[PDB]
Amino acid sequence: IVRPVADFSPSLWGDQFLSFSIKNQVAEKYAKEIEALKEQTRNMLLATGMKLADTLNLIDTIERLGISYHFEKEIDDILDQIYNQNSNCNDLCTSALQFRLLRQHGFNISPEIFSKFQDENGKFKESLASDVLGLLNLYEASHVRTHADDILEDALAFSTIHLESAAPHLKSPLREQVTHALEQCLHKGVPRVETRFFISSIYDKEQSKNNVLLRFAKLDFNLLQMLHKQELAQVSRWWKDLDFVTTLPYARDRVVECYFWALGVYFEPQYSQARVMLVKTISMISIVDDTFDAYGTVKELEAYTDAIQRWDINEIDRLPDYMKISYKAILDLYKDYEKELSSAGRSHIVCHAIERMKEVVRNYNVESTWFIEGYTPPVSEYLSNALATTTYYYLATTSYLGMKSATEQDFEWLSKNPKILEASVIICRVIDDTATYEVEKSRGQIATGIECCMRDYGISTKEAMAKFQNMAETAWKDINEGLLRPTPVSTEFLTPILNLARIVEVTYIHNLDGYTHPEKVLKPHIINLLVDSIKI
Repeated sequence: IVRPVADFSPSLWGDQFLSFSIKNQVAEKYAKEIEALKEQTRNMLLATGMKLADTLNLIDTIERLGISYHFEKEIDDILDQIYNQNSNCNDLCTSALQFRLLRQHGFNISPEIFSKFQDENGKFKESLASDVLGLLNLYEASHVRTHADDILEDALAFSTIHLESAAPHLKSPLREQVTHALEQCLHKGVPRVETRFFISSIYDKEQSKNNVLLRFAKLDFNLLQMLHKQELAQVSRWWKDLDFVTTLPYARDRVVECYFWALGVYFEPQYSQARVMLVKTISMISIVDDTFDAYGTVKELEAYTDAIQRWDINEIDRLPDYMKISYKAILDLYKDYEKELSSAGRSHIVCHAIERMKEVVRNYNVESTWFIEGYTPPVSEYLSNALATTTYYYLATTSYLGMKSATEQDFEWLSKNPKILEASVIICRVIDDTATYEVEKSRGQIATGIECCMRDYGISTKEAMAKFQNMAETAWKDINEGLLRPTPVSTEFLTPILNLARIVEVTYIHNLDGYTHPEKVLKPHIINLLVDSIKI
């Protein structure tokens, strides 16, 4: 058997993450001061007799600074009051901020709040074009709409064209904020990534900044970063000890990039165990992917798929030596999960992740069959197979394992493929398909998404990519609707699914595959979140 030649770039990080020794004197000093600053900030939130505009701005600033996870109760109480008082008598800036903050927190505020800013045709009044702070907040709001919000159909186009026009003459750091916003909206960004930018590039440079909030945000970011580096060091040692870098050299070595994905799903300290479990799964399923895509023969892949369905160490002998390596590591990993969840009495929930893993591998094997046979399915059949091979049903299920408050009922809801999950999966599928079309096309893949779409509808590549872009827009509207109260499960279990969709948008920005090619997209983010501290 002549296997194909290896083409993936090596890990660009070497061993720089493998050892991190926390300085306990500094961590304890930071924690002590943060406790003091946390209370000052709580009192700012609970202050009586604030005007609406000032209250919304305080909440928005605390959220962008990345410290709102300390004040979930206080912020919820305030927005719930604002929602029920239903105030509709403010300028564009305050109205658009009100709309976005309420919708992001699940309060279904009516979009009729914008009618006073439009003419008889439902088009925004052009006289608003000189109000830059109003336009910026309208721009950010336009990204949180559902299918019931067609009154906002024009908001993105209107605000974009006039912010573009105004930007070159704005003072700093407003100019940098507007420019950044036009490249990456707040609602679809990765929270730690957006926070790092706002703290260092914008708030640190505002003349009017609150010194208490800024010091709090810097110390908190840097203290959480120490924990993230300990976790990554622990995961790096785990990866090193497995040594797939030398025994399975055909596969991508990307454990740092996998950790960035897990950090995007949740960053808070209470999800430390969940992050470490999630990153080990992403790493391991990535090995399996490479095995199907660029090494194993048709016959070997059939054996691998059947052995996964049986999930039994007795099956290893049916497999080639190199496949024995990964099969045993997979079975071991889930045994580790069961043991790790044992003192909390939650060992039994591991089977949910295992069943989603079997589904991914079955569909990998179908994808391989289609390739060898030269089959181009209709779009409906393509999607019935290819949605699972995003791995996103599996990752969402895995993200719940280390969450102590997740119950059997939560897994039951997820297992039925609810709408919000189906939407996040669709976004991953169609964005990856648009980004990777030309590459896979040169490698002879006749069953690529854009290809199936062109043959099915009988349209051009350009038209097919546009149809896929519409599918993604429909899916974002479905995610936004899925966050609205009453929710079918706690909001705690919805945010990971939203954050999986945000990771798609950030990774394939400017239409390029960032995970296989971390140099352009992901490398700057990894440096800013895991190498460089914020200077105080």
